[PDB]
Amino acid sequence: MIREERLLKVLRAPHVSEKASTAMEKSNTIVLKVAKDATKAEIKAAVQKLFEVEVEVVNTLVVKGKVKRHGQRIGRRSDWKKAYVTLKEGQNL
Amino acid sequence: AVVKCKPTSPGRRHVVKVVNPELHKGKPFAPLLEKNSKSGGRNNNGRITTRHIGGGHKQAYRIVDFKRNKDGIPAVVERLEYDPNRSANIALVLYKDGERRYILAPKGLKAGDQIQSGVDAAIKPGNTLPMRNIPVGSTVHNVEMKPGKGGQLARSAGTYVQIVARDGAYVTLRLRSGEMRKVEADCRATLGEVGNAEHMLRVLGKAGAARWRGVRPTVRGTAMNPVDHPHGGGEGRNFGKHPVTPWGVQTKGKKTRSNKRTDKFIVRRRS
Amino acid sequence: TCARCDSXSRCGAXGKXSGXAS
Amino acid sequence: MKRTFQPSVLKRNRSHGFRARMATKNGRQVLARRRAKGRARLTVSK
RNA sequence: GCUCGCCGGAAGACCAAGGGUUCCUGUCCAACGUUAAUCGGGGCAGGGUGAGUCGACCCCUAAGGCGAGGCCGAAAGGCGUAGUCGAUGGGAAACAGGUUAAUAUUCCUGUACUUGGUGUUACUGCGAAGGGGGGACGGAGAAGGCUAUGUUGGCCGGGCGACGGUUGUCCCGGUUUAAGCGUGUAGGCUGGUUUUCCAGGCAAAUCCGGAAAAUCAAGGCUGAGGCGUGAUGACGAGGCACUACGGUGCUGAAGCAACAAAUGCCCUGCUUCCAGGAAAAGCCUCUAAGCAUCAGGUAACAUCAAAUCGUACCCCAAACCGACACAGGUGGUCAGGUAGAGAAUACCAAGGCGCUUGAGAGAACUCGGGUGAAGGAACUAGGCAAAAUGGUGCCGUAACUUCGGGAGAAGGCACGCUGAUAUGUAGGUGAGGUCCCUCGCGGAUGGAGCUGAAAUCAGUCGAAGAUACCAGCUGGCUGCAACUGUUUAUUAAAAACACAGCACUGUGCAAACACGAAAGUGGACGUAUACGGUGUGACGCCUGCCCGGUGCCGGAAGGUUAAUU
RNA sequence: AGGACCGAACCGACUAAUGUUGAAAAAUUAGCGGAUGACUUGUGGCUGGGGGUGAAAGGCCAAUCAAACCGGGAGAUAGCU
Repeated sequence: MIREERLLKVLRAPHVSEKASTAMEKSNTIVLKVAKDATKAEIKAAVQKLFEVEVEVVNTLVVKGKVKRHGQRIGRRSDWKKAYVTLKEGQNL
Repeated sequence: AVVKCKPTSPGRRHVVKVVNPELHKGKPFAPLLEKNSKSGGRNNNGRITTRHIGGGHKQAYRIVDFKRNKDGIPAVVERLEYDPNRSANIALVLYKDGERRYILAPKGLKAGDQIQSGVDAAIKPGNTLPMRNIPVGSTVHNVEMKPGKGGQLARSAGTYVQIVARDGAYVTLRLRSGEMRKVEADCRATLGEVGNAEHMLRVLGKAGAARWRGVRPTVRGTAMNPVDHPHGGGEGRNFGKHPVTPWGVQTKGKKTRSNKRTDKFIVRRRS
Repeated sequence: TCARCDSXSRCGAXGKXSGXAS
Repeated sequence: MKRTFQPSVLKRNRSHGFRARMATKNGRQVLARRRAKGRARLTVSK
């Protein structure tokens, strides 16, 4: 479930989107942006081996890319993957 | 026997049903059933090769013993059952080693009768023995054509084959059609008429009774256009041809037997 | 387009309907 | 009224999709022509 | 914001399909919106879709597809065995409350459940792709038991009325609570248990089946709902301080019964009928090869794991299919009150809308309707269209008939409200109390309370009591077609096509015939009481004469006659 | 019990009127036929062009059918306009 190069390739970005803050101060849930193929075990192992915190559970969803246009050309943003990582009781972030 | 229907509606006025109260009023014998899906008259090219077939009620196949391999082991009939796959009834019989089998039900057979196959069985209806061990002049059914193949002649609801002579390794058979036919004498056959002799007495009464047997409507050729049938068009009812098939082969009188390898087997053709 | 509309022409106007798709 | 095109993704992909064209000589020739023409979409597939 | 209007078996709610950000928020009004636009399913930007239990993926198969080898075919290719795919079907498990602007059986609280891997105490015969059981199944009908749900009464909270009256036998609102766990009921299937043998289940088998003795009558499976716990909780009409008007931290009363009742559940049941009603796995059970104080299984508990994909929003629609923000089309589920037989219809509740141009005026004419003097089909191709009939109970009903029909023939009478029979009757449900008991989800006796048709008599109001909506015009002669059906999608629904019946003809099975260069497949896992073709068209009476022509069947004498030599 | 009777959903399309640069390239309104069956419907599947399928009208086979559509022969041919 674990090797350190993969764990450094799992996480991309802390997600700050005003449901993230409500989840942090209500449900003790940090909201992260992860790779498109990162499973729950790899996200949990990367959070424990990279943030030094301890994890209850990881829930994941896939966000579908939004279409933006210019003229006859229609472009599409990338799909990405959002994670809701619930910590046990204690935390740093 | 046959019972009229009282004409309480059109479509009951002409119905006559064959009632047999001794048939089994329950589910069939589940080890001897298989799946039997309809074709609609379609072959492996998906083409209609036989017309006027399709629809009808679901059916399960009853594996009926035609070979009668269980020689010497006695069998008692358990019960007579309805078979949707044929015009006759069938009989679940019980051999003395615990094996249950469906056979064709002959004429006077009911529950509790003793039947036995083999070379040295009795001579009573239900017993199967070769035709070199049968008195010449008796009515037989379920008659094989090759030794060991399985019975093929007189399987219908009330038919019988009468052995009329024996010569060499052959017996001569008066088939139900009117045809004298030489069969070998190692071929097994089963005594008595097969028992549903009032099956032809039913009149279906209505079109839906033919539709729930998988018989689609038949359009006459003279009701079609010239591109569709050789019996063409015309203003009003015109026929004006000689009557042929949809493929132009003359019907109403033209013989179609061309085999030439079974002419050594046919003493007299039918009439 | 395809609505027809005459008794019998290839394409006229006509409020009927078997002849007429331009 | 009831129209000509009643869409279905399973029937579309089983009738005109990539595995269906690749399954025979003539659908591979159709895909060959669609590559020779410069089409961005060989089949529909989505 | 307040009034009015419309839908309410939908124009409300949730999904599948399909779409693909249309969802929410801020901002903008050039273009799009058949008008204006500050608004928007439009432009710009940001945010939003959280699962061991839901669905997919997964195990298993149906129709059908591909198909190692194989068979066949100039080539390409076709068909098919073993297999391997293929849901529209079969297979493990979660509910209730809350919460976001936008997600919820996914997040939080409470209470759960299922299957694997591995660990510990014991009992030990374990083992599959094979054998067996089960899974596992039709239409229709009828009765019983319930429940969802509704009504009324009791209780709790609030109200004593903008205008006659309202402390009353008055008014308004609420009266909700799941899965799981235990109980195993109304019912339904079933005769259990031991021992001995066997030509059957490809081999075996303690299993299934068969046979024979011995013993016993309660044993097992299934099964709604009820009850208890779940729940010392949650929700809950209203109030405490606040406010950025939109509510949040907070407590929070009663939360009971009786009756009516499904098309839902028991019920894949029971009965009956012929037209005789999937498959395979999971599951249980038995052994072959293999191992037997080890491995493997079983009962209990701990511990880990249950991945990946979908989840926003529309979904009888302005988001799908129709070029449109198009009077069209589109499968499933939920299914309240009053009146009614009813999912009709009429008015309403929850909820959702007033259909993206209005303001006037009140000509001809067009459309959709209402009424109409006297006459009443005189109109017209033709009573086309309108008018008219219309409900339940009861009385009564011709010719003809295939004895079923005709028939709802025709024709007619009563019908509202109130009181009495009866402070609400017959009927339905069924408490308290007494007794019995294999002792509970029982049986008798019982009859309270609740609900409640139709009738008869009398009275009374109006022109009219089936008062609206809803809701047969009837009779007579006759042609064709027996009938129910089918048909020219988009000018023809018919006397046409079909049809049950009848007949003729072919077909002896490796069948005739059909599709196919062929292999092969259908016919058919059928076998002349069957099958294919052809014609006629229920039923009653019948079906006449002609074999010269053409076809077909039979015959072989003679003539004529090809390839070959 | 019944290809039973009446009648909603549902499946159709008999008559009229409207519409005919339509709201609609076949509908709307009002009446109408069937409505337990030879019924209807969802989902998947098979049949392919001289071929399919057809309770049969030359009907249907993607708004096209006395021989579909697309590409090619192809700049067919045209004593005709």
